[PDB]
Amino acid sequence: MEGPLSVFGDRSTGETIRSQNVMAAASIANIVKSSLGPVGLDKMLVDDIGDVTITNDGATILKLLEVEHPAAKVLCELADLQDKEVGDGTTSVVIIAAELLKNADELVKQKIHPTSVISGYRLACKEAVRYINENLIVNTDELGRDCLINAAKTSMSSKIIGINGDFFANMVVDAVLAIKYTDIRGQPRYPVNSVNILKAHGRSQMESMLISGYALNCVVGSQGMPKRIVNAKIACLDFSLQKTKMKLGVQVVITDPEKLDQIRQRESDITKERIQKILATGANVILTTGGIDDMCLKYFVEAGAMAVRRVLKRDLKRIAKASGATILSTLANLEGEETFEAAMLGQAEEVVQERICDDELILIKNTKARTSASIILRGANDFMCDEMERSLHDALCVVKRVLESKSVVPGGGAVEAALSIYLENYATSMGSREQLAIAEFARSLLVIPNTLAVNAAQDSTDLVAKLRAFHNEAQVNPERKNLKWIGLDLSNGKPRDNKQAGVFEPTIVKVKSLKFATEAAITILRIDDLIKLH
Amino acid sequence: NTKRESGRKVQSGNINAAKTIADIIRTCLGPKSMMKMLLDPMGGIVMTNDGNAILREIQVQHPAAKSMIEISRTQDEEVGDGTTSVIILAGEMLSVAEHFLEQQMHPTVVISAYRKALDDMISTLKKISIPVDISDSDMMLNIINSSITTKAISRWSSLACNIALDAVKMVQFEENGRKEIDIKKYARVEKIPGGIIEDSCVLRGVMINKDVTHPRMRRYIKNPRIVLLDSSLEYKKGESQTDIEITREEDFTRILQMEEEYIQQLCEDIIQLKPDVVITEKGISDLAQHYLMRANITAIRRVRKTDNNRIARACGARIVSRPEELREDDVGTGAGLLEIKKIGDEYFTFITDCKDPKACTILLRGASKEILSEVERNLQDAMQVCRNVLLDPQLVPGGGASEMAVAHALTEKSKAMTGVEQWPYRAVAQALEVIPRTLIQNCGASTIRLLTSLRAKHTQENCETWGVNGETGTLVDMKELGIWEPLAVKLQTYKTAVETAVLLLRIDDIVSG
Amino acid sequence: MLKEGAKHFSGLEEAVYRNIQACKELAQTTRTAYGPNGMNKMVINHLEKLFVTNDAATILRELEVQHPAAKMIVMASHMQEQEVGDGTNFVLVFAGALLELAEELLRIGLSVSEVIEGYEIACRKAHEILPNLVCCSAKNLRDIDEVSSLLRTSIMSKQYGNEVFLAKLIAQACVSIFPDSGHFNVDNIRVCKILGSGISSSSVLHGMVFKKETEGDVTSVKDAKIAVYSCPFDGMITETKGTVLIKTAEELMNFSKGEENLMDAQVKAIADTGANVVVTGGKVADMALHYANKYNIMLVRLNSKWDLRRLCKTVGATALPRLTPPVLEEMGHCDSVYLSEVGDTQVVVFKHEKEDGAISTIVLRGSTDNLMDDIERAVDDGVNTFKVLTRDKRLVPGGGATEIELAKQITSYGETCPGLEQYAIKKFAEAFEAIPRALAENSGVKANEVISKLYAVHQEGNKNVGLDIEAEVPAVKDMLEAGILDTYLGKYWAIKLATNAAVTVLRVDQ
Repeated sequence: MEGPLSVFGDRSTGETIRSQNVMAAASIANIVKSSLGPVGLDKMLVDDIGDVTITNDGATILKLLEVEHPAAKVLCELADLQDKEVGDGTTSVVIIAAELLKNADELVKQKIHPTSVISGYRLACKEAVRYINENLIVNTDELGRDCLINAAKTSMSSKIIGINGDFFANMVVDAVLAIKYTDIRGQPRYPVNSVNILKAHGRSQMESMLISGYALNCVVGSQGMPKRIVNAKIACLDFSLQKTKMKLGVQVVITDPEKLDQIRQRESDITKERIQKILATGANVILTTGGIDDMCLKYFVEAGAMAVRRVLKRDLKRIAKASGATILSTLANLEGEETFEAAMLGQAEEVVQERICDDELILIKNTKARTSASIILRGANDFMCDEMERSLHDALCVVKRVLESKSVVPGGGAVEAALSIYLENYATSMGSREQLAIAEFARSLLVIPNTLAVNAAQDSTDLVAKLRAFHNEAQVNPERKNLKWIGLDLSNGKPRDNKQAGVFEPTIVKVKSLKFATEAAITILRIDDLIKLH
Repeated sequence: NTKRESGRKVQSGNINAAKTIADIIRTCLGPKSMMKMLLDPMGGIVMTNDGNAILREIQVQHPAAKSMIEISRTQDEEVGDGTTSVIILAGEMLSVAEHFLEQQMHPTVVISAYRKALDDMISTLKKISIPVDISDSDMMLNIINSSITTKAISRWSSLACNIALDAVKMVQFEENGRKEIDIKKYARVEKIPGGIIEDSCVLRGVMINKDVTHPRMRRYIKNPRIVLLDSSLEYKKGESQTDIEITREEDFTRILQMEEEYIQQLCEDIIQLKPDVVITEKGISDLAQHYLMRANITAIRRVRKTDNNRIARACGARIVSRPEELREDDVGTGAGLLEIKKIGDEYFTFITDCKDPKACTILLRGASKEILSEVERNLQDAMQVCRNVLLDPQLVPGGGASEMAVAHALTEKSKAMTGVEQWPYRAVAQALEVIPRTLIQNCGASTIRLLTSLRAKHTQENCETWGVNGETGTLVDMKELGIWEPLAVKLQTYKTAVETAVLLLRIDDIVSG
Repeated sequence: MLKEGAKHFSGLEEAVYRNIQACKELAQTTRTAYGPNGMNKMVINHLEKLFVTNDAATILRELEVQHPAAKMIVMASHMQEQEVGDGTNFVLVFAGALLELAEELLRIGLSVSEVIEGYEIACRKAHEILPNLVCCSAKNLRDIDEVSSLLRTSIMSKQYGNEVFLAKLIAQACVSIFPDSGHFNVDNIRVCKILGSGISSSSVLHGMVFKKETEGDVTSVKDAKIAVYSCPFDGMITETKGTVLIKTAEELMNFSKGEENLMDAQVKAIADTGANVVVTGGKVADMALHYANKYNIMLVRLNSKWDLRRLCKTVGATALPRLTPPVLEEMGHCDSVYLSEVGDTQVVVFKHEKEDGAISTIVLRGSTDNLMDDIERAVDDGVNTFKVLTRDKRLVPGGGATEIELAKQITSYGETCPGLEQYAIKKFAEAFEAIPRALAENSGVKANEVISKLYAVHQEGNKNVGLDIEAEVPAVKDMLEAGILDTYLGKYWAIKLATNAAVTVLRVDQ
């Protein structure tokens, strides 16, 4: 350690403590450099002495770390602000600011007024956001050469399961439209996590299947109870019918087990009577949740008890709200004493039970009061289905966000390339001291495509070669130009001139990342009166 | 905390940790095993042929030695054998390939070369994988004896051959239209006290040792129907509520004997309604078992709810509360045998079940208390074969010659797939041949010249079909030596070694918070 | 060592490591010394004088070592340089990385004799396929372009930036005039630096070029007999004597009168004996001068040690200072004696032309001698590159494209044989690889980007690297089909002599 240790609070009073925190901040930033992007390296990090974890998510890393420097501290604070926004873009704000807090003390020292370098940072931030709104050169996912299909296919090509993603392109286009759950502004996009996605292992690997209406994963191979009757009305049952232990009415003090025996013969009868009054009301397909014993299952299958048991609750809450059903309008008992009412039923045009991949699933075709869709996949094995699940969700999230912001930008350091340049071109127009506020800011953008290239083993020098070769001086216009380009694909770390890929992040995740990365260098400046305490 | 370690020093520190582990275990491998001797820090000698017992007792270093145990416990959980084999592969690739590729500085193309190496492995593996008959025990006896003969103990290997080859064929999935590999809960090994190997009967089914221990309880019923609550058992298990005296020692004794008396009153319905097996997943006292002798009914205690479903579907037990008031009974037979044998005062109930979802635990007998465990060790290597022959009737020959055959198949595709990929892709091919070179190093010859004669053997006449002996160091037919390599081990250990070598390559920073 | 005896400088560590480590460090400066160079090597000497150069033969003679393995190989690099021209940069860098690969076989446990015989089988098989990699020949040595096509690689092996103007200019200064049928001057090609008229104004002057200023009038005939003398003429100054400053000035006048009539008769006796030109390695006397103008005899004011010895060789004269009236024992040979203004300097030009006895001398004009004495080093190996002693030089791919052409063959040949010599044949193909890996690191990219392509192109002969962008990113540069050539003979010895040195230095442990 440099600086005096006789004084308290680790105070070194000047250029040494300004040289201290540039070391303390860069070492934090150097961690994210290894883990930057999809090609970023996984770090094994011990928690106490024996507990470890393997991460390349920078916000998860900073949750593990315990700060001992303010340069360690404020980088953890500003990155968690973007983390509660999305969780994405948290990697970029950490690496850039380490160079920024080297550059800020040199120039805020040099005041005519000290915030001019900071306002030069904010003017550089606002110069970005204007041209951020001017970006349609790279990253359109609201359309393509064909549709959102062209966006999704390159997004499903960015998430590798082989060469596939062609049939998988149509799933991502449907997912914002199959869901109708109310977002802000009533947008035609809708959240992609409400989609009922089902697996079906062992068929053509390329194959994927779309189902009009929601698709319920119901069990086959254990139950043989009546479920194949075609209806248009479903009933959703948060219910359980056991034979073993369902009713208690005698204490353990009475010396007569005969009193405990005679009430048992009444609880076994009401489970069979319960499904009769439900089917007498008008239902012909009912959907029962689990919660019964392992001894009570085997009696319902071979003898006959009409239900569809142990259905997934994650689908059943979606379908009952999709079909017009209620699961809570008659729950005052969990036994077979009440009858069934007509307001609990769901509505569809038909309910057909199609057996496919040797699996009889209950397909709710065209749910009523909101018409939806679901997707069941076709892999060749279990793990091959397990790979394409993670291949979907990132393409589900990135396309949903580009539909929100009409102007959308490239991802990674691709958009930062013109921001490294044409802000410095903008900086010279401002003239005086505030020029290097913008220029050192735009200089610090360059390391983000560079360190991701080293993680992709592309090593940063063809990356600064191509991106400067694109940017036209006579045509500083991006529009869709064949005279300058700004795009770059990150999964190879080499610029593939693309605008349909899933590696180009929208406006919204980037403009806030420019805020907190700017703010973090401002955050270290906010001291008055550096002192010690006894 | 605040901690950052610069790159090359950690990845090289991963090499120094893993390779030194890979040193003695490579020489502890196979019938040319050495012994890894741990001196105790409090004094005392421990040497085995298993470094996992050695490493987990001693101070494990941080950088790469922690991950090798983690890949070993997965390797030990599935098949058991091959934990010695996984750790020597990844560290050898970590040593040989990485250090000059560190100088050319690319992590990524090395990781992609692992993906190229794993796929080239499978293609040449299936072509030499030889089908043996799963319908013939002697075709399976030849390979199950090869896994036991890694030791010098071969007297009761044939006793391990008899029991395991038919039990794991009965151990299947819950999907029940499917074979391959058994699951550890559904195939267990426990020792049965006393006994002789001339009485070690081949058990395929599940044994229940929480059953009869006294001859008044259930005697030779082909369908031992396990009986849960609600007509022959009731819910009252409490107290007749005598007064609470805080200043007496005899108060706390009376409240417990009054608790047992209502358990006596529960089993009064067991006399009148006549089960044959009653169950209690909370466990009953031994004094509750004496009144079940008056009922002539066995008890089942200290068990769980999931143990009773998997046996009753297997042994054909009907889930009833009365046998005179039935409850839509289960299957009537799934059992091939009902046999109860006694050792001392301990009856051990066996029931042999046929193609069933049972939680199997087999019968094994030795001659003595220590040699009961020697039979138990032999059935452990037996079940790795029986799952593999259930998994893959095809399997390769080899004594490490297959490891050369994978290594030469990469080298041909190294020269065929020309480009930037080949230099990590050929370097990891060099790492494979060192291991059988070390096995014939203990055999003792010019093992480097034999390593040339390994490679000249491969592409010319036989890859590893005519292979190499790993107890003589001579190029022999591995089909005619009778020593075979398990194909699942050829699958699994190669899949685990490439994943660990990726993760140790990606790391260059460790923290402690 | 356990005892008082056994004085030795090698052993178990030192022979395995430190002998190769010493050969590593000498080859460490020659990583970029052949082919395209960005590398430069400043040296202060045993003379302690600042020079930068890229010829290792200038560097390695400045280098000293006590390692005999490191000491021996630079003699074999001279043996290639005595035989052919450039490629003496290659002999050290090829054998240096060759021996580093031999350490790795000694890491495994291979016997040294297995490593010894391993490269020997590889040395023979490569020399078999090497004349099958002959792609051209110098079909017309009288052509300027075919001569300049060979020379661009060797000048590039000193500097890439001057490869094209000099290769023309050397052919313009006519190494082309030799039929090479046993015809090659080794000292009548001797490069003559003329200071001034900067380096692109370097010129051509056939026959013997003397920088020294021509004093007096021109020779009476161009067919003159050439008298080459060590110091015939003197110049007088003295100081205080045993008794200080002698007793009179009369004998100073008396010694001065006979001194003029002495040098009067010296120019007279040369004029009588038939020689019409005198060469003075000493200074010019004034009294000798004004009789030499009337006698119409050309005079050189001063000459160095190298000026007389070329004249005693080419003309055939005898160099001795004449304190006597000189007679002709010198036998003038050149039939054409000219005066030329080269670099605006009075330059003595001697000239004769024969079939296998011609003279054609390189002259250079540059504004800095310390630049131009390194430019002539690009010329020095380039002229000796013409000495293949054949017209058709069996031209192979230049630049180093033959190395990857060879390395495909050798590791294929190394795979087919059995043995523990089997591995060193495969390591021998790796020894071709190390030089373009070291050159591409001066080009500006990594080696694995480059060396992947040159193996993947095919048996082509053309594909290589220069120092351009085509060298960097695609790693494809036409170092065969763009005026870049090498000969068979320079490639044949440099592989041979690097092999015999490295096999020799590997056996020793003392």
